[PDB]
Amino acid sequence: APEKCFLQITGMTCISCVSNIERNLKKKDGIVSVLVALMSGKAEVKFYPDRIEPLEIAQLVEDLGFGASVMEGNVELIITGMTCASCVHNIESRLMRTPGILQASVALATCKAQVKFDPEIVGPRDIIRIIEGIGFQASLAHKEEIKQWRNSFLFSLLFGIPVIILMIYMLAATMVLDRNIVPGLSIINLVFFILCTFVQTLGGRYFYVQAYKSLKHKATNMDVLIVLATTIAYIYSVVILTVAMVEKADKSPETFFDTPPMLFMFIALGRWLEHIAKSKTSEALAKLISLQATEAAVVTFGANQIILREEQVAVELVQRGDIVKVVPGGKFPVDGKVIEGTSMADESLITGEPMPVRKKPGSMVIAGSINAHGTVLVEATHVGSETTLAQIVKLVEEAQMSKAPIQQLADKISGYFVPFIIIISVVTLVTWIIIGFVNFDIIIKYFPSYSKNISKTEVIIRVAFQTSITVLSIACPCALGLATPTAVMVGTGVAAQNGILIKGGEPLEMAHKIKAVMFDKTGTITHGVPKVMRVLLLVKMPLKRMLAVVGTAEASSEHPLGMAVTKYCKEELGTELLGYCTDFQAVPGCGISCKVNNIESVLVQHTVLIGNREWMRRNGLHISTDVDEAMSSHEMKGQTAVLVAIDGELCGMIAIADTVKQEAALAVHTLKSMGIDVVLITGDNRKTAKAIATQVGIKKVFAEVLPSHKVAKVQALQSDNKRVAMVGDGVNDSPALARADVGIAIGTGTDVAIEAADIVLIRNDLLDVVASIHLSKRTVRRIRLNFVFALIYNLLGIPIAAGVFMPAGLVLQPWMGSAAMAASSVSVVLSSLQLKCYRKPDSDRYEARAQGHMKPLTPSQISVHIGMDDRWR
Ligand code: ALF
Ligand SMILES: [Mg+2]
Repeated sequence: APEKCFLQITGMTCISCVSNIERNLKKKDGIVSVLVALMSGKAEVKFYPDRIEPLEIAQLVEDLGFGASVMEGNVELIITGMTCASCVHNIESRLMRTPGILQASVALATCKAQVKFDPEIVGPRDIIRIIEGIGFQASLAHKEEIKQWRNSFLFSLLFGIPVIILMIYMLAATMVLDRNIVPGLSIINLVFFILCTFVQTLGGRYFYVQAYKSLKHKATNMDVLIVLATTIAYIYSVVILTVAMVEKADKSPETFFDTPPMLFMFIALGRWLEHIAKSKTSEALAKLISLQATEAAVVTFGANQIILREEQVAVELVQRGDIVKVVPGGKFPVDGKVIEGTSMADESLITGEPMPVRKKPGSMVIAGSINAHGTVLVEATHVGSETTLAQIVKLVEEAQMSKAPIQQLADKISGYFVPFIIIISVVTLVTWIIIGFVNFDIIIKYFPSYSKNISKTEVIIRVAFQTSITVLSIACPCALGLATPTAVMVGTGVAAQNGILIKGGEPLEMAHKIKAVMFDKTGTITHGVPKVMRVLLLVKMPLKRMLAVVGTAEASSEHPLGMAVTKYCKEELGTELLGYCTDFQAVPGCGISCKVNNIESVLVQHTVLIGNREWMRRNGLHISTDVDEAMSSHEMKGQTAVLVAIDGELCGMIAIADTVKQEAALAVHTLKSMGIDVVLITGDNRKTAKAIATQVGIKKVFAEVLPSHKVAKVQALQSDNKRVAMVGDGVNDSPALARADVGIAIGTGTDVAIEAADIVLIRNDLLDVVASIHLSKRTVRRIRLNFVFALIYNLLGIPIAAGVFMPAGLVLQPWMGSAAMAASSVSVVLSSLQLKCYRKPDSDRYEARAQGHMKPLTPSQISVHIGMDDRWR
């Protein structure tokens, strides 16, 4: 009992592996008990130290074929009625008195209690029972960004449309508007000042805080650009108005109060649209939590002659060492060993396939599995976080948190732009000061400011500052923000129209970078439902008659292969109605015997035996060499096969297997032609995976891959610097989908897989994945083009604003500033909208492009990898 040791085990891929390890270790003398988990690869062994040593245990585990290495409970409760300190003190004293409890404290302010103890000796149930006996009850314990950007945009609009309208009205012709309340100001100037001040105070607040955050990050983005430009323009306008007032100037100076409202308007709109597009809801965690069983039926004493009472207890409160009865159709509450129970379990959560798995005494079960075929009793071994489903939840959380935001190309452009605009503005200022100082005739000729009585130096300085600030205002791109959001929304709409649901804007901008794609085998590449592939005849009755007789015999069978056979027979036959007279008898996993005396019904449209080789061997029916070879070939192909005999005579054989999707081969070929790697990762048997890869022409095959191993492969491929797209439709694929750079979920897949994936194929056609790439390409290029439209119109303005074309007679006009934004925004919006004309490439185009290049692959060329370390053949 004492000196229990901890071990780390690697190379283990099956629950049967865990059962074998536990059985072998317990068989050896000295070892008292052994515990191990599947995905965690952690084990705990209790043994007598004086008989065996941890090194011997590690050597024994290694001999089993799994690498072994030697390496080195808190409960929170709320208790009602904790209104007195005496009760808390008494509870604490009673807790310390009981053995196995290390510490226990209770807070009177919030009635919360924390207890630290050894799980092997004490559990939450004991503490709860003690508290109840004492006399008290105890029980165990982005939109903001959108809202703020929307508020900024709305304020900027409300207080910027009026000023823009006033500017347009002035541009069209207005005498009263130029009238001066005081010698310096004018009505228009005062209204502009008030409106710009209101917009800056209200609309720009979030701009200012975001810019401050960006500077704290040692980076300059669009927010910093807008804040700098608008603040400079507003400060200069206020300063010139103030000096005009002080000097009682006859004419009010030109002001740039127009610019800040305009830029705030459009940039806030762009940011708001970007945040709307980026928003997504991930509920995979909620679905996984829903998978786990809510409660368990704890059984006191044992399953042996003494069975005193049963209780219903929350799975959270369940502790190791308690026998729990799971009824048919009920979820397995905790991982454990089956005792005195035999049934079937669905392990699609881990292994991923729908084939039921037998459970017998000495076997192991996984939490969250669906039981059937009868009741079972389970002795718990892992509970709570230690459960496999909890480990999958942890992996999904880690994958989701690992993902980092992708920097917007707008921010990257602004990072260069801000120094560029600063440099050009300073250059314009200094060169104009120099020109004014050296000659001063150019200033007289090209500006009326010389008419002012101020000194020449003041004239040149004011002209240089005005020109520099005009250049600064013109340089700012108003449509920069909208370029990416508009294209992202249009691409998402196009994808939705074409049958692809894209959550967020990241997949559209990332799919083009994909160079490696991993495909799940079941569902994703092949239809999940098993289907009959080939029927052979082993005195010479028609095949259809035998098929009808089997379907009548197999009508009541609940085996998935049974329903597959029955549906195949019904499809082959008229299947107007099944025979009324039929007697059925089934032995679990052995064979089925039926009596059918309604062959007349089949003819209008006397015994049946369905079994495997073992059934024939025990019944005494010999197996011919040719049929044996055929069955061996079918087993090599990985497809299941069963035999039908009538009146004790072998009659026929039926084979059932999954059917590869029609477009799987074409999709794989297209991906390979485009230069993208294709990998088949699955949890099924190696033979079936190899056969499916041969059919779909995938060179790299991974078999018996646990959910954690899929994430490990994703991480390795990403560490190779490649971008990975994971296509899955099961729970085991959800952590890989979350971790993968791109996650594609088949429309018919599980809810968790759909939630985790960023792209969902509503049409459940594999070729859409290729389209999901092509469309993404058509998007990204467009975005780049939009950015050109966002800058070119403003950029061409900069030479004019700086006076480059002034001697030619071209000078900046007030209408040019507004025209630049109008043209840029219109061009960006129209370019983004043009993506709606995108047409999905036809499947016929794919087939023609691969009409001759496509070729079947030999089975030998394909290499199958079993597990992460590939220890097994
Ligand atoms: F359907 Al799988 F791994 F084979 F998710
Ligand atoms: Mg699947």
